[PDB]
Amino acid sequence: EDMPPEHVRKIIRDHKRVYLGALKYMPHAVLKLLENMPMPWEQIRDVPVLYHITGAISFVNEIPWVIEPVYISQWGSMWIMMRREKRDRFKRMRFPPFDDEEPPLDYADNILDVEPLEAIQLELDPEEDAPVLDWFYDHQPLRDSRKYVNGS
Amino acid sequence: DILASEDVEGQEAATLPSEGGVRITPFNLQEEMEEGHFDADGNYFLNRDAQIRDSWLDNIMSAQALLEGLLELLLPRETVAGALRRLGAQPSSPQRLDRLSGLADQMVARGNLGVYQETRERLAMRLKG
Amino acid sequence: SYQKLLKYYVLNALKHRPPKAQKKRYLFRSFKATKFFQSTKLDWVEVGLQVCRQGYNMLNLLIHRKNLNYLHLDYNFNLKPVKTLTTKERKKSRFGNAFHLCREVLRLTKLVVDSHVQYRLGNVDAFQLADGLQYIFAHVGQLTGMYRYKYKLMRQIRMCKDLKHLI
Amino acid sequence: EEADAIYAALDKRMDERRKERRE
Repeated sequence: EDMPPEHVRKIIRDHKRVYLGALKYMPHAVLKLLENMPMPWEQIRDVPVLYHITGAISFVNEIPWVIEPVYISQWGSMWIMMRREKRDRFKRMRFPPFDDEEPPLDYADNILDVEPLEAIQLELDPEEDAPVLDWFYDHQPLRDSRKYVNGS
Repeated sequence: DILASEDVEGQEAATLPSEGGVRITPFNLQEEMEEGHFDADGNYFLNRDAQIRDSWLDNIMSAQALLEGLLELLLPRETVAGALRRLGAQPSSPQRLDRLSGLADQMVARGNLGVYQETRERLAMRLKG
Repeated sequence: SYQKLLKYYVLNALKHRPPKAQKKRYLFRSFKATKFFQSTKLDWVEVGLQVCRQGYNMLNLLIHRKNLNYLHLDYNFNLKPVKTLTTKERKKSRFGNAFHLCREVLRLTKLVVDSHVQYRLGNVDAFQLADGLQYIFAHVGQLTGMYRYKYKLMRQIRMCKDLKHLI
Repeated sequence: EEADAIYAALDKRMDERRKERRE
């Protein structure tokens, strides 16, 4: 079974035939990282992670399954909200922000206890959008309901 | 036919590589004779063996003490990974979990692989032997 | 742009062939039976930073395997010499195009991850994050030098240019 | 010695997907 995050956090923080062979599958880890990027209406996303005993490589180990009409409806909601936001409001982000000589930022000291901002969500009026109001902005909606989705 | 290094009449030294950001040519025909060669009439031919073609290059604690610490941090009939699960279940004891992970890394780095699936009695017999 | 997008769709529809039957394939199920790997549950941004620092460590190990001392790789994945090279040192610096290709892939990945790291620190809005992620996948060819390393990659940029126009 | 045998067994398992067809 699984393992608490503090162990693998210590593994990545403090750190050779067994070590050298695990770096062969690095672009596969790049692909598994890039196919699971969070949607504009999500704030956080938890994923499982496989990792080596010494922190050689880290995978994401999950296929991003969505329900297709829900997915098209959510992106149409984002489309309407972003049109509304540009007709209302612009500073494009300065690219690569973190400089060349400084290491990438530690997660445990700077993001771990900082609460995130608000995401991009539509209003969803409670009279007409009543069949969709309880599940429209979850990560995997209706996952734990036996009546709509077959299981986990 | 080919020209030697004696048919140049006046090569000199190679003192400085650059100044002011401008690369200095070393005034000798050594590197041109390394890259290619000359004929009798002074034309230059270049060698063409650059297979890879390299598109960026063209334009530039004792182990017994570790065992005693693990026997301190293990209850009997339990593996090390199970002790990690129990201490990490914020965890209950972050400090002893951190200590157990540090002892595990210090035993992995000494060549002992697979220390996570190790029971208390087997580590006690390892310390005894 | 309409004609080129429709051309690529006609080519993908014409060159379609059914895949060959085979035994079903599972990599991480073979990785799990190996005792050298463990499993956990993490946040996406934390593993996104772990992946880019592991890629930096891998490229640094591939630099310092051949006892090279005169090259320097930045944390944002830029490789620069520290001095003016010689004849033999350029012969000892002959890596393939796959090295610089994986370098630019990790550079793209670090841009994509740090765009979220700048967001979860409260610096930019999600309305600005959605612009920033949209600029990266449109302008890979301008933000990275990855087009010099694979020429067929010129197909991948212009399509992302064409979808840039229509939308 | 054991770790390279483990990675070779995993590589042989990856090659088992096409082993009787490829050779």
